[PDB]
Amino acid sequence: VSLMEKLKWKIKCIENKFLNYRLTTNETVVAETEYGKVKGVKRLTVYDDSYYSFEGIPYAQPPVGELRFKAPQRPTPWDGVRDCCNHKDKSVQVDFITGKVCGSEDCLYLSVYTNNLNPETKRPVLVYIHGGGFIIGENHRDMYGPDYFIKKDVVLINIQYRLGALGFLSLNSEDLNVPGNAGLKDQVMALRWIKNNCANFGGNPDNITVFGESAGAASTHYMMLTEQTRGLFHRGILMSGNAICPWANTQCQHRAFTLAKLAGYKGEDNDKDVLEFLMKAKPQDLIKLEEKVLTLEERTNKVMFPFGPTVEPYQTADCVLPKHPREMVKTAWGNSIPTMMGNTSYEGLFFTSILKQMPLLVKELETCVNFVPSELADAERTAPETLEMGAKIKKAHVTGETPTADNFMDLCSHFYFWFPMHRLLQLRFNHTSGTPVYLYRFDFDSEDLINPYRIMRSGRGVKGVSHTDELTYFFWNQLAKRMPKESREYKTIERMTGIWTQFATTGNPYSNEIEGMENVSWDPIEKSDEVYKCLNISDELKMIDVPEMGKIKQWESMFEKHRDLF
Repeated sequence: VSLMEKLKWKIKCIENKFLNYRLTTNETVVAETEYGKVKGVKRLTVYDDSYYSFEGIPYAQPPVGELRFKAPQRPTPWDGVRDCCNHKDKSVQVDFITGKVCGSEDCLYLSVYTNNLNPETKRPVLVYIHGGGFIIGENHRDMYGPDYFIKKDVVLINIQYRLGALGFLSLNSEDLNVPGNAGLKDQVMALRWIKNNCANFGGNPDNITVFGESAGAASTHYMMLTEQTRGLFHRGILMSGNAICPWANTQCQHRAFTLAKLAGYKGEDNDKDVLEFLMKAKPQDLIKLEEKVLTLEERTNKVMFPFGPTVEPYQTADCVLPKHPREMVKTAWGNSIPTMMGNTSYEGLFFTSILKQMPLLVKELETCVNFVPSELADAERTAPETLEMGAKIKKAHVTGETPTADNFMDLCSHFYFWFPMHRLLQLRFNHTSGTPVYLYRFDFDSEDLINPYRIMRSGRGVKGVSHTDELTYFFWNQLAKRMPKESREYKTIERMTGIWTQFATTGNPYSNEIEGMENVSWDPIEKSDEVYKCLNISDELKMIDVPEMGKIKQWESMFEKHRDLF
């Protein structure tokens, strides 16, 4: 990231500190939790609203020393008042602006926000799980400020969970008790805390919605799949992702050795010795070196991250993913709660930054074999079957003689987001009670209000609605500002937080108290539907046939002779 954006960020970081101070009040309050009393503080927003804030609430033991790489443990209770008027540190990770490692192993916290601690009726509970490829992210308010949501009468909760190898190392040797998915197991224990405590904050424990974007969408889906959380929550929103996206899980059991070797380990490839090295290594050294773990073969086959959600190789008490995600959908308790899913209108427009450093990637579309789903393609991607599937992809996205960057970003929309959504819907239909699933398409483009991901994807002065562009209308961030109430941006904040809270409350996302939904008839998808219908959210709210459908079906045709893999 450029020197200019670095300094620009530095200055906004400085602005955010002083703004955060100014927006604080002397009104502190104490709430009960099953672990002891917590002290929160009332804060202001730039729209002259206010909300009670409890930050740094521990839902697990600090996962340090011998707890590193391990499943989380319930925290120790205290008798006194825990100071929750300040935020705790984020999971150890690379900062995308600076490039330096930041964070701490002591990161297992959640935050609780609400405009009214003593409501007259128990409120819908919304739980946000942040994205960031399972390698970055946080519940700090400079990125995920509850300021828009607290206009509504809900309880909003933002969690943290372990990222990268500290979150997702996985070892085969059953004796060592590092099966994997610790970071997902963090998510589970936070859910259980939320179930058992949200009542103390005005929250209704029988009406909980979990939602997340990107890796947070995949996480939300995982929380809907695992037996570990059955009956814990009641609605789910999958924003730009799910657990059968190709980036959303990986078999990373061999990659521990590589990371150790990168970090200075001398010795042999056996799990025990590898673990002992990794256990004593400095957490920043491990995280700094994660970028380098993936082989050129893996990157070629579109493996995106070295460490992430995985099929655990043996079953333990806290096991989260005992089979591949596609297999888990077939038995998922979450299949039978109200679900909402959706994507932006140009998801793949995110990849512009990466394309600029690697122009050669556009030549991949000449045959498109690298984008054939791994499970269908051969090792070298040279088999005649593979060229044939690759051709079906090429016909779907390449528009002229020679492939363009827009062709590429369009393909990525489907490779990473639309096609997995299609596979999940169809798979889910075969194993469900018949609870509704609703589809939305976020199609609102503005440069007047933005979020920090636009810095990452080099999205300055780029038209179209990229992956993460919708976060701007859900959460306050340190790049935001007060928008006039009549502005198209402010209206969309109302609409988005409105629909989300409407869906959280009733399991039905439609309301005629939302401006612009007067002629909206928002139907759920049926298994009989050849064509998906979605609410398309632009300046106007319009129900349409999913525009990506035709390409969606072209991708499906790759499985013509392999329907059982679909």
